[PDB]
Amino acid sequence: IVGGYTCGANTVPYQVSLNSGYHFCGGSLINSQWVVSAAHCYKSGIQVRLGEDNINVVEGNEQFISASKSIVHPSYNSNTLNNDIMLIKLKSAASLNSRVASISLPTSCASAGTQCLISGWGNTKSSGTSYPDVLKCLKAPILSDSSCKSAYPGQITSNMFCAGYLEGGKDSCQGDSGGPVVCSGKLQGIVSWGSGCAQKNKPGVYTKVCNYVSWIKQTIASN
Ligand SMILES: [Ca+2]
Ligand SMILES: [Mg+2]
Repeated sequence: IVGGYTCGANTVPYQVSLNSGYHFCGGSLINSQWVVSAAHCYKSGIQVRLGEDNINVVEGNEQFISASKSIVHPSYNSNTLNNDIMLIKLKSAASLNSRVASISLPTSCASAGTQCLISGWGNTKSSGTSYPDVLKCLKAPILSDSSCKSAYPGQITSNMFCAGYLEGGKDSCQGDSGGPVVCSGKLQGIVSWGSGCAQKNKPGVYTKVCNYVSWIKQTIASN
């Protein structure tokens, strides 16, 4: 997250860190047994880490649970990143408490102008590399689809939306991939892609979760 702030320990209780010997993507807990992340974060051998703040220090509120199965969306296209979403089932149910909570799926899509909270342990520099050890947060609004499509001609589908600041300065970045975009208490997006980070006229692109609620509900109930 570039131009964001330190969230504070366990203030984003549904945020998860996917680890394969190191943190490589974020995710969101949707219930005690399931996590949603981005399909481009797919890897075999994932351990889901819940209740994390500093990912390099065991502070006492973590729960590390291995994944039993991963399901990438049936229509995920790695070349265009269309349908960039995946579900991960935990081998054991997480213990929900104040520090570990699930986030609600949306009943409708959010409007342009709605402010959301984006979080993650990704890069914090636009030009350079600095990976933080504690969770960073960013409040950003959903942008109109017209400004989103003008920034990326021929690359935005109805399963994506842009959020951020066209002036640049504030954005999600690599390492934040797969993490949550929560607006009005519902999980509306997943950090998917963008052009560099925090660049002028290059906002971040997010998977539009409201288009996948039936697939999510149906898939978790059958697995
Ligand atoms: Ca920790
Ligand atoms: Mg994240």
